[PDB]
Amino acid sequence: MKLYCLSGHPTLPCNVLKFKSTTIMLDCGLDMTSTLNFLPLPLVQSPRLSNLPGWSLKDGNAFLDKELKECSGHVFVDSVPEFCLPETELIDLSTVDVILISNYHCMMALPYITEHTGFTGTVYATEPTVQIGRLLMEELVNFIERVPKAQSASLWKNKDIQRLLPSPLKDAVEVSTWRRCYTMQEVNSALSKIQLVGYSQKIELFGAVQVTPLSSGYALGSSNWIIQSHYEKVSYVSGSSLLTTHPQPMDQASLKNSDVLVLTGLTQIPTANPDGMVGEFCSNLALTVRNGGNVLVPCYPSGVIYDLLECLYQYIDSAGLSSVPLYFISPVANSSLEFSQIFAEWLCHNKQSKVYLPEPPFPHAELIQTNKLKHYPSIHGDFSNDFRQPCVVFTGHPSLRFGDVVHFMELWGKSSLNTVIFTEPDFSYLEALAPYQPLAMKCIYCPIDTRLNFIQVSKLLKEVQPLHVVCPEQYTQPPPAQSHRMDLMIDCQPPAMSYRRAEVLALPFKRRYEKIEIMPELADSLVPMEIKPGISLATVSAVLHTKDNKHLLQPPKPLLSGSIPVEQFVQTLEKHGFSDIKVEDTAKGHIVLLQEAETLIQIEEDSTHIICDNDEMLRVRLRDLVLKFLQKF
Amino acid sequence: PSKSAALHIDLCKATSPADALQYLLQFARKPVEAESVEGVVRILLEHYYKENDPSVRLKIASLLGLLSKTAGFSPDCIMDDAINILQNEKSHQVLAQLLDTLLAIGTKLPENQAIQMRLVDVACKHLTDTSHGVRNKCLQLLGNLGSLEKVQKIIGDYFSDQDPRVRTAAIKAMLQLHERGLKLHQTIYNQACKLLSDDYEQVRSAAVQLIWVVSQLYPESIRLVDDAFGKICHMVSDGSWVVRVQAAKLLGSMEQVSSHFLEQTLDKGAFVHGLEDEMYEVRIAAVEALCMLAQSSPSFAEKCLDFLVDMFNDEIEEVRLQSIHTMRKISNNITLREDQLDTVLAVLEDSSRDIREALHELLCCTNVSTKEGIHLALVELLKNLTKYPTDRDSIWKCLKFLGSRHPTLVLPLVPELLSTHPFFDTAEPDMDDPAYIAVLVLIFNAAKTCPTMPALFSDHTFRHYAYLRDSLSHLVPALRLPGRK
Amino acid sequence: EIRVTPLGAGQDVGRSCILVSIAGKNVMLDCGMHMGFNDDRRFPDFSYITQNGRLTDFLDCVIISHFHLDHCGALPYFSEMVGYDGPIYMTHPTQAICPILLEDYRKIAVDKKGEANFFTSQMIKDCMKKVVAVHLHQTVQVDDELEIKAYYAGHVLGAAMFQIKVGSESVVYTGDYNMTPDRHLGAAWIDKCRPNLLITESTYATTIRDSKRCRERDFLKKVHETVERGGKVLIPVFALGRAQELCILLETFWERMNLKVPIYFSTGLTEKANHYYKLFIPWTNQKIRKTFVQRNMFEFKHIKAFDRAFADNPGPMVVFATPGMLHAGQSLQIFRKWAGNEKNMVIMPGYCVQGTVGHKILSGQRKLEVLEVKMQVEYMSFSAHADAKGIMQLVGQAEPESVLLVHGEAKKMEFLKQKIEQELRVNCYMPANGETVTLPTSPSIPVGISLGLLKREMAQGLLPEAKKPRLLHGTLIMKDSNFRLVSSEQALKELGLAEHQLRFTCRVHLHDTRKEQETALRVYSHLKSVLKDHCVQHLPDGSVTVESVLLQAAAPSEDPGTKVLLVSWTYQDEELGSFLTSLLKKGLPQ
Ligand SMILES: [Zn+2]
Ligand SMILES: [Zn+2]
Repeated sequence: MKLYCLSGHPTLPCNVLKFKSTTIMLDCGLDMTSTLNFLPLPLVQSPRLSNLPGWSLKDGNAFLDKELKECSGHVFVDSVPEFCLPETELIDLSTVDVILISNYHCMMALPYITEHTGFTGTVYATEPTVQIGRLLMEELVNFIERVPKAQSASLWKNKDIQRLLPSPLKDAVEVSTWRRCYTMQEVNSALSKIQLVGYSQKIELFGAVQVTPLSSGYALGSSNWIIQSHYEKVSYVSGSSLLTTHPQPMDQASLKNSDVLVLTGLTQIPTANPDGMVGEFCSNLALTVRNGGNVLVPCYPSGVIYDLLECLYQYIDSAGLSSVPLYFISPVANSSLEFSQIFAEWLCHNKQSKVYLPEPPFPHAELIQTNKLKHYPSIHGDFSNDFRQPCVVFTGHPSLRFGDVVHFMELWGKSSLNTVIFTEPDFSYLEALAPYQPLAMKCIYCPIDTRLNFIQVSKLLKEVQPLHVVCPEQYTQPPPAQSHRMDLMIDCQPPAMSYRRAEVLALPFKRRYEKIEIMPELADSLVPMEIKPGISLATVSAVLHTKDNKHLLQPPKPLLSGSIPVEQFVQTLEKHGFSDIKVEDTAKGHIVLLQEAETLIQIEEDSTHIICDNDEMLRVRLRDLVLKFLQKF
Repeated sequence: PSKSAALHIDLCKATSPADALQYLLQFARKPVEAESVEGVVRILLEHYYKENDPSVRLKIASLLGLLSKTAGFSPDCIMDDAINILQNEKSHQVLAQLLDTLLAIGTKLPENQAIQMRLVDVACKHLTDTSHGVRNKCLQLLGNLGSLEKVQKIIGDYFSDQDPRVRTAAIKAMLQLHERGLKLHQTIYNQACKLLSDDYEQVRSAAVQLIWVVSQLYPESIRLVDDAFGKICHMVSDGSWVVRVQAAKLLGSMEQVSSHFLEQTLDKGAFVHGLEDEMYEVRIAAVEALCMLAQSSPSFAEKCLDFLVDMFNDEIEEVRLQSIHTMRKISNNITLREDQLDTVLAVLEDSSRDIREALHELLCCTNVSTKEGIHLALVELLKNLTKYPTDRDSIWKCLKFLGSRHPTLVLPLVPELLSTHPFFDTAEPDMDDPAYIAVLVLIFNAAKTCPTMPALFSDHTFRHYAYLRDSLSHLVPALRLPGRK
Repeated sequence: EIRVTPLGAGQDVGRSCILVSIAGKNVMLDCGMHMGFNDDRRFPDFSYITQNGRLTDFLDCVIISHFHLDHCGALPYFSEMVGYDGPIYMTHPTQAICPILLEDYRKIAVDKKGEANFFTSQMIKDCMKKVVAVHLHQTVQVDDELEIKAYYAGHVLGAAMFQIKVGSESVVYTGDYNMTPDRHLGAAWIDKCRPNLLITESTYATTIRDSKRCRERDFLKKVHETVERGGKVLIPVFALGRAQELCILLETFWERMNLKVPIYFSTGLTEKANHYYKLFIPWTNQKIRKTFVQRNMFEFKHIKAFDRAFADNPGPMVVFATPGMLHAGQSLQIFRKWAGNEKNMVIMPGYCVQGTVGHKILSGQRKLEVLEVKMQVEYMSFSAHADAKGIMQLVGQAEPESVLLVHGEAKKMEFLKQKIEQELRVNCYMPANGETVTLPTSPSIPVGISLGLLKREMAQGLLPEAKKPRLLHGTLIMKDSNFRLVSSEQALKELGLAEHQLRFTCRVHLHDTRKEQETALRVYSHLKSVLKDHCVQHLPDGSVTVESVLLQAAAPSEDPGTKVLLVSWTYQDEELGSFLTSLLKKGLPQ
């Protein structure tokens, strides 16, 4: 019953679980914060990025002038951005049997583990999760592909170079395990081994275990999983929004009567207020378009931008700003809005009741019959002859290192008239502006997070209280920013547990009570033999048919208990025909003698001892006589 | 040096889950030793072998197997691993570590006899665990360690064990035994034909392969390949799609079959259901199967012909491209009576550049026996030209090969295709119009063999032949015209 | 014990109602309308189960297969006056599409009879409120042991077969599945789950359908010949149904041939199809889950809009109007308007129900009130039901312990039974209208077990001592909340009556002239020789160990012709001790 922890980032987790015989590896998150350590990838070269001073160590021995280059007191390594994979060498991942996927945010690491290990098993996920995961995979591989960069940087990974590097480059874990991006073939192959599961589909694995999802509400298609036998249940929650959102609401019913409630995937910033925070979004967006000038929004193709669009649409009807247009620039844009439109039964119950009426669930359709939202695959085409200053532009990857976001982060990043609106968590705000400083572009950190914070985490834990709690130390230890306050933590009173990156934890509950099935002939060939009130007993003897990890019982030793009374023994011997039987007493037992069959029997406390002659019928008669004056176990 | 320093640091730190796991991970991730001293470091691995916390021991022996993968050590590491397996047999994790080390050592370099593949196999067979601890992986151990070219009984009685995972690994061991030869027996056919209905996934997708391999071994059961192929066709109708891919592909590995039962696949039913179910996997596997069994069977080919003309509206460019391929491979002594309209209107698409060039490759290798088919093909390809003035060289090649393949069918077309009015003078057409050039290159490629064709031209047509011969010598062939002798 | 009773669709089509009882749970499988005669006998007799009383106490949950009028037909009558405040479990697309379709049939009924007794709109909305929507492959617990489970079938949009689990007993109702894949619908898939009873449809079982391309090439060449003669192809087909497959088929033909014909579409449910297939692609085939980003395949650039005044147009005219059975009236307005004409063409879409015009023309007669037949007909069969090959596929893949054939007619009933008994050897039965088919199912009892018992069991079992009775043991305890089987010594330590170590001893009295040490050696040799495969050893102090049996040479007795040998054993080898005493009574060799 072993939890192997392979990911150190709190909300992009990977956890192998050796249960009965299964090796269920929950979630495959690809840590993209490592990509923040590099230079961006512009589709057309800028004079600013090309002409930057190369940093030199004070020793001067290494040829790291061409390796890493500095900008405004911050240095970055100049190559293709690397990706922080989990340990594929802690355990042999070909022995991983079934991979479970919670959401599309923890699916980006799937091609690495599924085509560079030997994993011959199957991966299970909900079909919204696989569709938006496919579109995000194509997004990432297209943006990393467009203008190729060769990994010419290698010497910064050795130990003495990296401890002689300055900050933030010291803050990097296992740079040797970082691997370049993945290609078309393992995109196609990684989405072939996947299978389509439904929300709380009672699905069995290998005849041994049961897995099932639940609604999470973190995103469209997000799932919280349960691995259970009939007598134990370990549940894995990764991302939930019990705050009012668009997808199907969180389930609180299959979480209870469980022992482990692993708290993967909480909020990035506990100190937030999403309704007022998107109010702040509408406020500064309105201010910037009112002064006259575009706004830049780094965004994923899916997720929270959908919610943003809704309120932004509404805010037009409150602002009288129908003149400014809305642009969505992404190579998966039309398919993203399509899959937003279609995956509708997985939304809320009242949103399902909106699907009852023939109306589009997501209101960006109403944005496109009003000619407000314009989606384009790329700048290479229809965007050139339709662009309108000022605008609201939604761009590529929010890490600010690859996509079309780098082009609009240049060009327009020269005047204080414009602003860029960072809205998505798990990417550091000041670190994203680090290659772009010095800079006059207005910046507002306005992050919208839907994941539950520590107050409702406490409510969840006091609602469906487990036997054990598993979480990283970032939930136990006070956060590095607001370390001065104790309040926003995990607040439970069992001893909670803490896992770091690449750690082994034994779950302290032992399997002891398993399950067996009986065919009815044996069930009818059993008798109850009630001896002590309330507590029945029965003798069972069979053979056990073994098949498909669900054991049966088919037809093809019970022992004795209870001290025998000597007086009743000699009385029933006298009444059965035996005669001239003499009894003498000792300190603790009795010696009884039958002259027939030359029999001497001694009785003591929890002890009987018969001694007979060469007889058979009297011997077995004494056997059935003494075994019927007691209780069988 | 470095290995000794790392061992000293690990012994000095001696933290249970902290120092050991991090030190082993750093040793693996940093660099390879690439020296014989790593074998001495294996002795250092023997130093930490006698310790608690078996996860650290599993990681250490995984590092030992990784070091064995570098071919630094040889028989000493094998003896040490055998001693560790015979001594440190403690639960599934250490069993996994020991068997992974044994698997690495067996395929490290030698793969030879004299206690290099026989003693290790005997130790693996003598150490079968009680529940999944080594079972699947000791079966693949005894797989990759072939004893002698004579041991199949232990695999044979393990076709009906408990775990389906162990069934799959026994299957993979049977695969790797066949890939080394070993002269497989006949009872494997019986154990395989009772293995189709395992009532669970991931075994049938390989049970079909076992049926294929023991069927193409030799066809002697009562007739053997017909019953096996009928079982495969029954497995085509399975609900799961991976087993359908495996069944279609592994029947596409077959090459011999009875003829009559092969026509029985389409009437009274495998290919009538084997196409229209799933994505390009099942369809491409089934049509590569019909490629090979139209190549092997000179008969039957009208049936695969009209079972390919229906599947033009599959809305997949890959399916269209590989469908053009799957009928261009089988275009030998096959004509198109009525099924030529769809295959010439299939060109009508917005760009389809690879599809279009594949279609031009198809049109130049096809055979047809009608005249109106030639008329419709020419007018449709000229409409293609007038809609896309981009690929005139490709159509010049395919029209050249179409004229060269069959000259006879286009003799009545020449009085109709070009202006040859009996009494009115035929005006000289535009020479630089690159559409009259295509019908000329058809005409003069079809004029090489038939003698009754020089009398049907006009004077401007001979001067056009003169310029086409002198300009495009790789398109029009040399003729015996009196104008150009 | 499981009981099943067809309140319709046994030897019939229409009014498809099944009541199943499993372990005291009453589940309603499907409810539709007879699609036929105008009397009171198109709605099922509800008094058969309750007469004058409530149905909530008897029936637990309500299951609907799909939105056909013989399967989503008689919903308002359960909900309002016969009354059912309980759940109506049915899928999302079927819940989207039944209300407008039964509203359309309300329009037909009030246009036909002018009757206010059929139903109203407030009450059908009341029926629609208390409906629980069911997803794709998905469990729903009804109260506390009754699981319901919905699997994709492919008959119409949102067409699913259902599965019901009570404890460990399962019943599978398959409404109108099609194993043959459709163009915008897929195939049927049920995981083999040892089902007890399979309620299967057998509409098409006399005939084996060919490939699909035979169906559309025949239909398309006949349509092409009809429009070549100037005939006007009027398809009497119903709503969504096979309507949009024939739409996309005709659209493909008219766009690849570029021939001009003013095709139209029926009123009422006109754009409802357009917004209903564009919100339920995940229930459709995998071709259009991937090929929908380009344009709307479900929006048609060649179809147009019909109304009452376009029926008199000459020229080519390929329009279809509801229903498929020719019983609504607007299609009957078209048919009666177009009765005396040889140049045009009507058709039938699929199967037909008794008493309607569709079956009446299927027989092949003339008069209809009389409307003499001047049209031409051809049995085109796009109506998506599985053939006998589909019966083979679904039954052999599910491999049930019993089947039940509904939704069909008698000749193929007997044919399909006799086929199923001759090949798969399963108890195939005839259901009819009203009788109760009873299957005594095998009960199942799950108990627990200790980890150590199975640990030593697998340790002994994987050792080469199999294929013989190993005779496992243990004891079973009643708490009436769980039924527990526990190993023996653990039962000793939990009931607290202690380990009762047993010493059964007996003196073998041997009457022979051999010495007592030689007698003990003879006993050891005899027990080693007779007891094959027994651990028979001789102790250094003159004793013999046979497993857990100890034989000692005791002191001599007062009889010189009698020698005493103590034999001691425990109860775990009681049979071994009895056999040893029997053999030593039989006598040592001398
Ligand atoms: Zn139906
Ligand atoms: Zn029906």
